[PDB]
Amino acid sequence: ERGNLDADSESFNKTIQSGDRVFLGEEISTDAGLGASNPLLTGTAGNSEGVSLDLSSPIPQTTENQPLGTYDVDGSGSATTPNVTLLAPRITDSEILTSSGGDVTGSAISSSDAGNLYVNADYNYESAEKVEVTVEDPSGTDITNEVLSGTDTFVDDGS
Amino acid sequence: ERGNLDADSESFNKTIQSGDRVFLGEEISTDAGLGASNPLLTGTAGNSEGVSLDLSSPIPQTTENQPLGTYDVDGSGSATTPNVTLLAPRITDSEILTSSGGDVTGSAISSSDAGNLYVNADYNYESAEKVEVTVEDPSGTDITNEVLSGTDTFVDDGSIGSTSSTGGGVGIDMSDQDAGEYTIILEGAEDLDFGDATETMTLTISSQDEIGIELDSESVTQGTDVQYTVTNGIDGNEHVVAMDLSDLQNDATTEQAKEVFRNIGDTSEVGIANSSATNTSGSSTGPTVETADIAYAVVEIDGASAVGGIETQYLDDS
Amino acid sequence: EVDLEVYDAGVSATAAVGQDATNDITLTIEEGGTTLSSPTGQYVVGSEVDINGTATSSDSVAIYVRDDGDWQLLEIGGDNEISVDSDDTFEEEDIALSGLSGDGSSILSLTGTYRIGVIDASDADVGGDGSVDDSLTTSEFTSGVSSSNSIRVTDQALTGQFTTINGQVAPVETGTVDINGTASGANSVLVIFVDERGNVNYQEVSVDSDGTYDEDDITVGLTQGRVTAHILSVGRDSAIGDGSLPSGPSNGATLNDLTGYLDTLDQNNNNGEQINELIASETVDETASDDLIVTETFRLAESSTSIDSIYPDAAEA
Ligand SMILES: *[C@@H]1O[C@H](CO)[C@@H](O)[C@H](O)[C@H]1O
Ligand SMILES: *[C@@H]1O[C@H](CO)[C@@H](O)[C@H](O)[C@H]1O
Ligand SMILES: *[C@@H]1O[C@H](CO)[C@@H](O)[C@H](O)[C@H]1O
Ligand SMILES: *[C@@H]1O[C@H](CO)[C@@H](O)[C@H](O)[C@H]1O
Ligand SMILES: *[C@@H]1O[C@H](CO)[C@@H](O)[C@H](O)[C@H]1O
Ligand SMILES: [Ca+2]
Ligand SMILES: [Ca+2]
Ligand SMILES: [Ca+2]
Ligand SMILES: [Ca+2]
Repeated sequence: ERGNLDADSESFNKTIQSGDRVFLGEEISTDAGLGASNPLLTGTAGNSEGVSLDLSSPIPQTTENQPLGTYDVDGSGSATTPNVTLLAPRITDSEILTSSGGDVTGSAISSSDAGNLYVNADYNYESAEKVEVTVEDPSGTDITNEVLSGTDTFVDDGS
Repeated sequence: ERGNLDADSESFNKTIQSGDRVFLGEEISTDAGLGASNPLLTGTAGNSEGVSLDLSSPIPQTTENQPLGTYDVDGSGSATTPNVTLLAPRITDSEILTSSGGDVTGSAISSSDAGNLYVNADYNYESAEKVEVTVEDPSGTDITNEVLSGTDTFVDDGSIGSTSSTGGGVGIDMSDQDAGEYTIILEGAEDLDFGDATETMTLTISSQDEIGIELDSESVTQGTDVQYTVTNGIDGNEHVVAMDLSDLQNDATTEQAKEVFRNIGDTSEVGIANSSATNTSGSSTGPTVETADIAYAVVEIDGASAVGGIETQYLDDS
Repeated sequence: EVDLEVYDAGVSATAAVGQDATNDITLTIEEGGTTLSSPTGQYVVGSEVDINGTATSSDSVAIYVRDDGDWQLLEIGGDNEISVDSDDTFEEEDIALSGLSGDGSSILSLTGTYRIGVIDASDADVGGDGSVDDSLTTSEFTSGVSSSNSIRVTDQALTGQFTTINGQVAPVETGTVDINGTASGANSVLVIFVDERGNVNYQEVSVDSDGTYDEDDITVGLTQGRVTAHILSVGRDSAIGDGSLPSGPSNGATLNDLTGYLDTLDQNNNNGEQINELIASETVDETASDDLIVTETFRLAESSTSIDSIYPDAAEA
């Protein structure tokens, strides 16, 4: 489900619906929603007007070819159609804390005190893709499944 | 046919029709469609308005003189006419894979394993020009017609990851050629071969090399976990790393045996097995510590190497 | 020497045979010395060996065996060919020469001096066949790019050793011994312990591909007393003794089949001496079999520990 990934417990959703925001770099599916009905869209106002957008191809990760804004079928025309609002992915904040409270990120903590560490983060793109955590040792080897503690690897936005 | 090149099996089409997109660098034909009816067009909105476009001349490959957008006959006027939407050529992705699956681009592959390689790519300009593949040896000589395997040299858009010649991709064979670095160049059929419209992938043909296992250390004490590395394997494939139960301490139970290997890094599964059954970390119905024969870790190598780990506890001091 | 000749621009293909070449370039060509590396000199019958060598100017090769006659092919692979890498090297490791259907395998399965050669697969066929021909004469093998080496296949050898602590064994309840040795040419080895009271135990050991075997932590669940251990390995025939045990199968008697015969010896009223005599007469001396055994004896005594001498760090014993 777009917007509410927890509705079906999915880690992602690429079935765009009329009016739902779309972030940079998304590989939009073309099997349902706007991905098949209107694969081509035109910008409406501001820097977006005139510029075109193709759902059949991945959206560029840079704004130099897809300016942020609202995209219509008629574009600058007065007609209002299924629209797409383009934004930028962003992680607002993130922290590592102890079960008793207190940010401990970047600091030095003893082995015994790291029993129940928590990682939290607030970001922008929860409506499309859940964020995922990977833990790496000093040598860079993935140790996520060895240090995971009773929870999944997906952090909900907020909280 | 514009938009659908497969309708007439053409490698290109330059007969523009009202409303169909046109990419940068196209040399539009002036014998039919908008090429003769409306050779001159004017921009409509955004940066396009005011700026003019001439179908009788090749469209510049840079946006500095032809801004992207919709072009009308009346331009910014309210009248809607035969329009042209200008975009930019772009290759979204490309890969080289094996018939059994698994990306092998840029990696080193033995001569025998290159029997049925496939090249696939997803791009932007399928509606105008099919992409084309050219294979070049380390000296740069074209060897496309010598390594081609039962398919044409045109890759259909989409169908990325396809491992069969039924739809999309191009099948090539590199078993005959010697070891070296071979360059695969994907480019437009006629004109769209600049910037994002072309790509140059590399492939490394090598001699058949054994699967190399390496340890970060040789002499370690008990309780000190050790990381091991598997190298020289086929990318996207599964190997088994095994430990003899004889080296395991006799007093160790099933649980100690089932945790000799860790689930660290690239390791996919850990357990114990005998000649008849296996007991994985997710079950206890398999062989016991005495019933089983060895401990094992199934690891899926990604890229050029895979990394796993071992806990040296409950092992003999030899 | 061989030359390439360029012709005048615009000339037709058929007509170009007449006019002289505008220019030409010459170069020399030399043959490739294909040869084998691994199989040479001594060899053990029934033992798996590696095959490797160089096959310059070749794509596939075949291996033939000769003894005062034609060269006979070995069915090493399904296509009877070995591919050659970009380095002009071919290799096919861990193949049983004596365990193949071809007549060359049978020739190599009997002790003696023979010849083994490698030939090009393209030159192997002599009738347009798409695969390697089964038999080639001396002239056909010599004419093509080929090489040969002298081989000498010998009988198997067996050796062993037990890890006795003091000539005796650990406590009778969990008496433990270890075995090691060389069993080149065999695939599996059997070990049997027989006490004076007619109780028998047995264990099967998988010998490593290099012919060396080493097993540790073997439990001897017998009664306290004198116990004799025998280590058994099947010869070339791969059948124990005559291959016809008095019980069970009468053909293809393997070690696993011999375990069935052993399972009946203990239930009989026989003693250790009678069991040893019967096993020696049946496994070895029956029909002069090629199977090889070694023997050892030890006392399964109870745990004991004592102090022998006490002295300062000086000259005392
Ligand atoms: C996006 O959400 C829709 C709605 O349930 C679902 O059908 C798709 O599978 C998912 O990707
Ligand atoms: C953009 O389109 C949505 C429906 O997709 C509409 O609700 C808005 O009013 C329009 O701006
Ligand atoms: C473009 O497509 C038209 C329509 O069939 C065809 O007539 C032209 O030859 C081709 O270039
Ligand atoms: C551009 O022109 C096409 C026809 O060529 C028309 O369908 C569109 O509505 C206009 O924007
Ligand atoms: C492997 O383990 C199974 C039990 O899981 C046992 O039945 C077999 O005899 C052994 O080889
Ligand atoms: Ca609009
Ligand atoms: Ca207009
Ligand atoms: Ca008999
Ligand atoms: Ca025998």
